[PDB]
Amino acid sequence: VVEAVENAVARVADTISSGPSNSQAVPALTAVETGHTSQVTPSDTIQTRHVRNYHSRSESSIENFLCRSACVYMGEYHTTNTDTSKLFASWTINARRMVQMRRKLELFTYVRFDMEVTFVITSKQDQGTQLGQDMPPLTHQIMYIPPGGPIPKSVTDYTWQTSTNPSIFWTEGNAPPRMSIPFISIGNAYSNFYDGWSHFSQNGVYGYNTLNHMGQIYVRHVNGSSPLPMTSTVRMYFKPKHVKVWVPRPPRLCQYKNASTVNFTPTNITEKRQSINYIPETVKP
Amino acid sequence: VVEAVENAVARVADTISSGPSNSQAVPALTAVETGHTSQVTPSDTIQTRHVRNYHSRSESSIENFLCRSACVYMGEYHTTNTDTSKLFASWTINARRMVQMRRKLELFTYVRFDMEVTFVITSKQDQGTQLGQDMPPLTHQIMYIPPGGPIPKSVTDYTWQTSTNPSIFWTEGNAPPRMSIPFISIGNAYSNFYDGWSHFSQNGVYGYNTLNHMGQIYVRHVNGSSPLPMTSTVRMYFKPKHVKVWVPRPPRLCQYKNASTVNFTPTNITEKRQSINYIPETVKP
Amino acid sequence: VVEAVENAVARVADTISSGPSNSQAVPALTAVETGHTSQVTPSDTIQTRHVRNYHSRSESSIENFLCRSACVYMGEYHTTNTDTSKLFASWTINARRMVQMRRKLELFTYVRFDMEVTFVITSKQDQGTQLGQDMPPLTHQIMYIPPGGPIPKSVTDYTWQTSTNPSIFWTEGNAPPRMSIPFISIGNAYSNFYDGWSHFSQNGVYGYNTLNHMGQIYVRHVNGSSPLPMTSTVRMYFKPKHVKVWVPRPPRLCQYKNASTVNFTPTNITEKRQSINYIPETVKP
Amino acid sequence: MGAQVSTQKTGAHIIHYTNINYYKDAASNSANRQDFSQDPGKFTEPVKDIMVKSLPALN
Amino acid sequence: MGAQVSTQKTGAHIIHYTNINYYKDAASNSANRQDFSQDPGKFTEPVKDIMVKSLPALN
Amino acid sequence: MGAQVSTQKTGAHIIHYTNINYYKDAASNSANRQDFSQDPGKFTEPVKDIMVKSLPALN
Amino acid sequence: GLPVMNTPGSNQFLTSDDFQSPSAMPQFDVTPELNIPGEVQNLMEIAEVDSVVPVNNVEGKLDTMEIYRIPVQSGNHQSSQVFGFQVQPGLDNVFKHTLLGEILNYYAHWSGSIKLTFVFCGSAMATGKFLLAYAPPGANAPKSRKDAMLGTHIIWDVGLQSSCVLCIPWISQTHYRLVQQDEYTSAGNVTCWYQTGIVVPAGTPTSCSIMCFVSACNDFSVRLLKDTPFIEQSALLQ
Amino acid sequence: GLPVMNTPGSNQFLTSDDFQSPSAMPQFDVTPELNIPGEVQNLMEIAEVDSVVPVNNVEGKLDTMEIYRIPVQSGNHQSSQVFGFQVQPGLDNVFKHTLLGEILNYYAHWSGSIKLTFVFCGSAMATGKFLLAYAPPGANAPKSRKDAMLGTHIIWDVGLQSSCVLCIPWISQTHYRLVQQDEYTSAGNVTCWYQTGIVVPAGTPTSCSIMCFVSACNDFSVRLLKDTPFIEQSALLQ
Amino acid sequence: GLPVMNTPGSNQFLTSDDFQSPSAMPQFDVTPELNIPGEVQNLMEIAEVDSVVPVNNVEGKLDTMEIYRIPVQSGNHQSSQVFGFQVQPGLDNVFKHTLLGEILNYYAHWSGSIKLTFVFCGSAMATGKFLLAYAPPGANAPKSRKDAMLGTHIIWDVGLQSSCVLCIPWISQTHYRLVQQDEYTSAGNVTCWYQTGIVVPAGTPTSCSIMCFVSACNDFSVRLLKDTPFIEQSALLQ
Amino acid sequence: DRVRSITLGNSTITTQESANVVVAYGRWPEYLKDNEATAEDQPTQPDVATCRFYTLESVTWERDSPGWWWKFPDALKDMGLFGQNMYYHYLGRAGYTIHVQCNASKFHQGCLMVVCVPEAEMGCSQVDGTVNEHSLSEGETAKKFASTSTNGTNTVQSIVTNAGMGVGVGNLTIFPHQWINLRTNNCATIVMPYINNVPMDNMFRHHNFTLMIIPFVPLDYSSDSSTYVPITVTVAPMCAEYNGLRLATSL
Repeated sequence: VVEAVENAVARVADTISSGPSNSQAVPALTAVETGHTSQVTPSDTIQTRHVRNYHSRSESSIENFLCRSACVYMGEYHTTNTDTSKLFASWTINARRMVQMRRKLELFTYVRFDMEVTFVITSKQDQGTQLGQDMPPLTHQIMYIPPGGPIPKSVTDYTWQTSTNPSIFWTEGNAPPRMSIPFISIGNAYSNFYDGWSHFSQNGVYGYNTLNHMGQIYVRHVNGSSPLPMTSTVRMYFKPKHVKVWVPRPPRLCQYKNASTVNFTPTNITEKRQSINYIPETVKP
Repeated sequence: VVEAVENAVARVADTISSGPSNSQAVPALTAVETGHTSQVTPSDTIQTRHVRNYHSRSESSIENFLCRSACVYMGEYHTTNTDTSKLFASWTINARRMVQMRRKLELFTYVRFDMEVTFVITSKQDQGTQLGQDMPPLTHQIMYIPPGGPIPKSVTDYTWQTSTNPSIFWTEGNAPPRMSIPFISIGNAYSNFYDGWSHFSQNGVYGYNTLNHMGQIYVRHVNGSSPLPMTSTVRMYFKPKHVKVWVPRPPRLCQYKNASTVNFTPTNITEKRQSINYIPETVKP
Repeated sequence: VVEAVENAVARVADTISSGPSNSQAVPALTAVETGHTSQVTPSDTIQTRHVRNYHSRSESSIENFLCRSACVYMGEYHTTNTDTSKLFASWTINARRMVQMRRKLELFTYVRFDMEVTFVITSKQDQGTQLGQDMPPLTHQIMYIPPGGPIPKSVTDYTWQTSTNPSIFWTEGNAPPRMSIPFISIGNAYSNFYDGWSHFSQNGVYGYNTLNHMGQIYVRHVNGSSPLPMTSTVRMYFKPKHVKVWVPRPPRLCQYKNASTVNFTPTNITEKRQSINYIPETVKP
Repeated sequence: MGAQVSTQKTGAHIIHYTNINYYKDAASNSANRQDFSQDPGKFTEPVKDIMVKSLPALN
Repeated sequence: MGAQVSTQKTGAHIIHYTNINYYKDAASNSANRQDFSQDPGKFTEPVKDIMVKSLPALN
Repeated sequence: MGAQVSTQKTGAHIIHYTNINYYKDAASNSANRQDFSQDPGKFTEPVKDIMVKSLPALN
Repeated sequence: GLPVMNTPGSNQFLTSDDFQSPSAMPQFDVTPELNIPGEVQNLMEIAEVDSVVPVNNVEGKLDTMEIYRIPVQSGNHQSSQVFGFQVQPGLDNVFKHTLLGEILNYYAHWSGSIKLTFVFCGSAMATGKFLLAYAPPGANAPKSRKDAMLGTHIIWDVGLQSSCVLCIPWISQTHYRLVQQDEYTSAGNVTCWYQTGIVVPAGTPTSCSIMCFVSACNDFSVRLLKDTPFIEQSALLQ
Repeated sequence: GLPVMNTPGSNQFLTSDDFQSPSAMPQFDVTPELNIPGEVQNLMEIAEVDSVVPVNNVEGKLDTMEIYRIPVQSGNHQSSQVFGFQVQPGLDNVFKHTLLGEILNYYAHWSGSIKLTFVFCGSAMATGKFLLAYAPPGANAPKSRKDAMLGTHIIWDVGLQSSCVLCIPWISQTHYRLVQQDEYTSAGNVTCWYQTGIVVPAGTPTSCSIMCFVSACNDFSVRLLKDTPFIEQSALLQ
Repeated sequence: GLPVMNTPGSNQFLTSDDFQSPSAMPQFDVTPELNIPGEVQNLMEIAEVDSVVPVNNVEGKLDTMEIYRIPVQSGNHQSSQVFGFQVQPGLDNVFKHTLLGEILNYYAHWSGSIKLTFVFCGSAMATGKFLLAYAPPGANAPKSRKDAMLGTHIIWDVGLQSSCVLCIPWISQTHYRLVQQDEYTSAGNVTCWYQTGIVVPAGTPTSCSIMCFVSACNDFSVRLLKDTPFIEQSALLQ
Repeated sequence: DRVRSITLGNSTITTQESANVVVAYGRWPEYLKDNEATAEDQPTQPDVATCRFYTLESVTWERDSPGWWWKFPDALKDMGLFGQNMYYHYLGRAGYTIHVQCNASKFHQGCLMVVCVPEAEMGCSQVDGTVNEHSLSEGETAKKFASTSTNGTNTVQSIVTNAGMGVGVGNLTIFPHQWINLRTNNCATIVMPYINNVPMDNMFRHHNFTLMIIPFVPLDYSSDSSTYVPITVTVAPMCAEYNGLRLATSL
């Protein structure tokens, strides 16, 4: 069986031919007080020729705009140390620490989508005086813990049994690991802004951290080895797909300060020029 | 449901059989002054046999020509230093620093497409006298900041909250991160060349930098760790898709000088030979 | 809309049942002098049973034979040196330096296809006495320069503006970069062998280098950093698709000598055995 | 065998492709890159009474 | 289930494939590699009066 | 939406898949792995006069 | 098994690929979809909305509302020019932080027509007429009303309707211009002059101000996605 | 969940793959498409356009317009050859930087016929006839008009029409030749000779020049994409 | 946006994947396709072509044409065996560098029937008859004509037709055999003997030679692609 | 077949030795339509006061002349009512008809290339520098290409072989063009539509296209033939539209 699926191409409007006019129709006179934006084209104000326009608005749809991978977290962890908390990495899941993807997401109030997640892991040797040894390939474990699950205390804790938590095992020299996640929220859509509190007495925690609660990630080395110490760095990449967004907002002007708040320092509207009439001259012999 | 989609194969023209001739038709006499290129085939000047040609022009279409990944940026950043500006990497987005992709794009005046973006991150140990330690996997964060958003000042700045900016979190040892971007420009198509100024007085900034304005990228380590310092390098790869291009141009002859201008040093048209008649002899006993 | 596309499966021929014979038909007597290869099956020489054969020749078609990725180039470059030519890598594009893919391609005289290109970049620390520093993620730039474009002189040359050349920017820890290239040749098909010269006097340059002329690749670090030096290696992988090939040839017997010529050292036809009758005995108690 | 055939993105002035789904969950499918609808009047003309654009806005 | 089935690139002298879209945005779809149109007369013959090619160009 | 649905490679002795094209150029499409044609007579029987195979080759 | 051969591009991570991947949560049951008002389907729907342009971006006014007002007054001021700027919707300081500018800075190429709406915010007893002119590239910007009247212009009469639209039509040799505009893809300039002057009766303030809004027409489009230069950080957790 | 098994090629980055990927900007609304003149759909449309060939690439002329002119004159010069070169459209210095050559250097294989147009740029009172000849590979290049007349040739008569076309037809044992041509895939040579000579009246300049244009026919095609050797850098920011 | 979840295999580079990827040259116009003779669509078309087998691969003859000739002569030589070898089309030194062998060494599994053609290259006045025999695995190779006659054989009579075909039919317990054959997937042996002897008149050379060609039948196929062990390098630029 | 007449407004051009007419990409100029507009005010269309032939000043073709270029618009900003409509509006839009004339006798020889280049961005003779607008254009006066590499500050790198753009000059035939071969014809004519990535634009800030005249075969003559041979350009706008009326700008 084969099924033919049709794809409607969507191009921009053609401009029509127009001639001289002398009448009572005033397309160029409006009133912005109504909250309405004028729908006037060049053919209403000047004389125009007919043009057949073949341009398409395909790369500005929301799906093509948001469906690319971006880094959201980077972290380090060791194979040998004297701290036992630096032997594994762990963090809470969100998209608020890297400013590019998070400014791109905050153009809208609410978003809903599935996700594709990729990891990029690299290792390196720690600076020691005596070098020289052959080491077998390293293996890494990534575990996702939804809220309420037990938390590892070390790299040999029983919790890495991962009986019900989903985990990834990977070894260096292969393709980067990848998996997809569905839309997981107790609400009908994700919320990027929340003008409210956590306690009914209008106090407690304000803003975004009240609503996310999506678990944690833990990463470790599996070998448990290496008399000479090594160091690994893990980077995580998000890619949304099957997207829907609501209620657009003005883009962020000020620089970000931290991952919890919308706090900012006052910034200008733009940079200056000489005077309200200044023109740069570019046609000179 | 299944929908059958048909694909029209496009092959080159067959050559037809032709015999002797003695007439007033002069297909070989033309005039280039008109700006017209002659549409003559071998069958108009010699005697030919019939050939059925099965060759296809499939690999020279614009989409197959441009839909490959190319490096556009590489940068370094540390986990520990005495500068606090070398702890993260940041750059402005364009495709003008690596000459291969940028010469390929400049065959046309205007281009419009969506993009697929991939990142390749690697780490290494800094040369120290004493080596030997085990380090946990490293995690990296990539944030995209559209123009107007707040700018990070350090690796612990509040702005990595990434509440509205899109970010990627990644850990080493996984597949490289990837995401897709739609066609984001305030114009109807991208512009590769701009023969104009920024100020109405015909001065200010000339050329390409007047029109791009597409934000920045920031990258950091998430672990905040590593008593022994490490160094990471990030590389970015672009791949355009769903392409349209207009107004072809002659290919760049001179070498590039910088990323802002079209400045060049005068170069020759080609290399020399002995004389206008020189022939290399290759049939000798 | 959905369109159903049908795929014809292609299996090998069945063998038919055959019995005893005594006639003047002589299927086993032929003459090789004609240049013709005999089309005889077992059913023409012995008695056979009927067999229904379900085997398919699917993995020996040209597309499945050639559509895999192979390494074609590897190169090194530094972040800090005293040469300023070892700070970036550059090479001319071909598929003649790694013997596996190039022997596989040379089974045919002419080939035509699109390409998928992937890059794998890794970094490492240079051996120093004092180690220990944290380095931010590294970013890399890859630029493609078609023939005639300006050539970079350093890692800070204006030519990395990449205004018209296509480039890739990438950062370590992400998926490997990838992009696709169409069929780019001034001829109707690629040429693997050329028994001719470059000058009309039958001298000059002989063979393959006369016809390829497909540009160069340049790669650099973007950070411009690292008081302690690092070293990166880049590897490039080709994968052809939408293939067509003509005029098959005998496979290469001798080992390759260089990337320009077909030069060789005389080799044997095979290895020896004891005598024209030698049989290894394998049924012994 | 549950195959979908649809047209490719080309230019203007053989062109279709085939897809099979391998997994049981729809969150595993690839992105929907070929849906192009618009409704700008929701943001540019959100008024109760219609405005003709050749007539005055008031009076 | 919204499946597209289309023909594969083969030679000349079982052959179709299936695609499903997984994402809501069309910018997530894969490239359109199978559209082959041409219009060379736009660049090689951009003249107002037609030239027959068996007739003289002038006179 | 321009979807192609085609059959999968199975054995012998639900089975189709879906594809959508995302890009404008056909060089971005995936490989054509399902086209299986043959024409061996071009290399094994390139003679002007036909040879029957039950008859002698000469005389 | 089945014989296969690996091509270039195997085991790479391209950040704009489109493949299938296994689910880490098999048979998860998602929350039903709710019909929330204000759904967006294309970024061009946002760029077609008017936003206020900071025309008066001179020293000392970059953080006050005075950055949005254009000053006009009564008396003989015909020889004085009202305002002027270049047409660089993603490059010029005048246009780069508006809605249209912010959308364009995510892209490399743009094309289409541009709408500028002007609103007079004086008293109900003030009268006047203005000339709004757009000049194409190729010459220097006009220095007098006589020069400016030769290009594409409109004469605005202030009355019961408060707003007048100047439409800049797409006049270009290429199909697309660069968002990072250079001299090759320049687009021209806009200037304003007194056509008659402002007349008021006694008891009214003499000075008035004008405001300007920018938006995109229905033939507008962009392409070639890129990262924006307006947001940046120096470390994670920002 | 569903049982699965990973095959070779997992988690690799191939730079010519074709997959789906998630969008970083869900429901972004793009700028509408504009109908700009001059849209290109195939690279072969550019290679079918004539461009001028630098036939006179000898020492001392590599940066002057004299590199484009072929010299001819009046008097008895029949024993002298006018010009000659090899047919290597992507390899020879004569053809490598033209439009056709620049397109071919992105590819590895080419095939098809090639058009050479010759234009006489002398006075209106000068007369002459020339012989334009193409020889196939297998012998050395001709040393006299008698040898050259035996291959594929045309006799050009100068008159009211100024231009004559020599069409080089595809004569090859293989379907494709290499862009980096070797001795195995050689294609031959082209030569020009005086058929009668140039005759002028008194009061006219004696010396004249000829120009040559190259383009591709409608059976031309290329394959096997590669990087070009004409552009290069030594560091980023170039 | 749309909620998603990443599965194992994300961000890996598998060298035999099949995805879509963005084009680095949008709207490039390729050279038209030409109809070149000799197009190949399947590797099995090459393996069905005869090629000469080096049966005489003994010491001192590995680089001469004598490696291809099988010697025969007149007189009483019935007790002497003519030739014999194992059936290992990709493993034995006798078959590994022929066309069929070279194609098989890119694969791991093979199946089908095999054709061996024998041509007598003596004088027109010489007569003789030979016995060509194939034995299945399970026993040692025959040591006399009486043993060899019990397997699958043909009696070749030399005459006006010069060539005789011995067809080896697929007799195996498994559907496929290994290209790297072991004792479990052995296939047997082939031997040749004098059926009567060679008879010549006076004035003719006594010694003659026979040649052998190998090719594949129309039920032949291979699978499981791999790299070949016949080509290798010690550094780049080779 | 060689005679032609073109009428626009109150102006007419006749010619008796024309080759043909080039229509840039098969597209004639036309007005902007309603489904491609973004600016909302009613545009003005003067239609005979602006759409007519204006003649620039002539140049002298000498035996060693490298060539000339002009920038459009900004070469017509002091031409009648087209220039005045340019000074009072913010947005303008127009196509053009270009006509180049150069006649000589049947005893002269020479060959000129006439080409229109959209978005011709140029480089400075100092590679670590930027250009200014005086070096790009002088209005109705032509800029001159050079004979060798140029030096000094603030001038454009103008050796003819690179066309001041870093390309090969023999490839400029990719753009709309014609030739004037002195033995064949005496005029060239090109019809150019509006080409840009946006539907309208400001005419003082952006140069839409450059006109280049480059001799490939120099001028030659003998004993007592005429030595003075001028070249003349004439340009007419078509389908001219303006938007955004305010007070007149001042350069």
